[PDB]
Amino acid sequence: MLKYVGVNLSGAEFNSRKKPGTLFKDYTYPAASDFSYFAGKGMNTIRLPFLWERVQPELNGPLDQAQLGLIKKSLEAAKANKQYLILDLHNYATYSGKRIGTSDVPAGALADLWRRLALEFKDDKAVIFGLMNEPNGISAPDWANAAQGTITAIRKTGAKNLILVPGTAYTGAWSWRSTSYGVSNAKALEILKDPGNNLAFEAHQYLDKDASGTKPVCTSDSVGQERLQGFTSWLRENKQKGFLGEFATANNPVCDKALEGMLTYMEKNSDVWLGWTWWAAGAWWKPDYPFTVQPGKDGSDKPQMAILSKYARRA
Repeated sequence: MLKYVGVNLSGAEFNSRKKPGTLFKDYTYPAASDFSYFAGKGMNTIRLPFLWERVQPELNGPLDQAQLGLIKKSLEAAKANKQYLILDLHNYATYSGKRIGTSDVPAGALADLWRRLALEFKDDKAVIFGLMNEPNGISAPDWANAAQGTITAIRKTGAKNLILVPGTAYTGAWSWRSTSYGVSNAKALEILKDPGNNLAFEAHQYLDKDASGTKPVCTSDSVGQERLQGFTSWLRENKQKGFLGEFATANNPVCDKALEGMLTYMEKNSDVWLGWTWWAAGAWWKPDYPFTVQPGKDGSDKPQMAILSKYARRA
């Protein structure tokens, strides 16, 4: 019933204001063996963060061929392992520190970026378009307009690929219907239309006190279920689909119970949830990073992988 199960391979988005930055110093792409390791654990989906500034060094300008080539190489590794690849434009609705909607970064600039990416990847069935990582500092209606422009631009190319569209406010599932941040994502995104009818709403969910994923605590053993429900019911009412683009839990008993509960929840609600990608793996996490599922140099599995693999293989 769940279609996509996997992990974020983090690295290409590192050092986000070094432009272009230096490959293997400031940022990296995943090794081919990362893809095969996760496929071996039952994961059919890789979310691949990369930077808008690196793939398109001038707004409205040509794609950088070197950076594009790195993305295409990751796509070849995904395909070799029968994995889908989510292209995650990992930019927080900013380009070079400037927010979409400023005169410096018009919403049309994002549409042009995605037009170009769609022209490149429209004939790759493995490719999923992750429009923007965690938009914030832009109102939900303003973001919805930018998202609509981007969806329209992609479909004008002929691309039939799945599009993952986030809300603003860091696209938290828990806050989907809230007004802490202005008009709500629920209200603002009800108007979106996809002429290709292949859209899902990307939400992220962390389980610490403020849902920021900055502390290795899960507030309770069932907080995942509680925090997803508002979003799940919104999907079901509106006949839409969702994708849990990021989530994580630390290596402790309460978090393990919360992880089991949340992954079971997504099975039970697979009529609306398409799947999930854990944050994160990739070779550049430090040993104290609480959410890494990158295998050790010794080849050993990280603690959370025992649970993730069980659910991934079940899908």
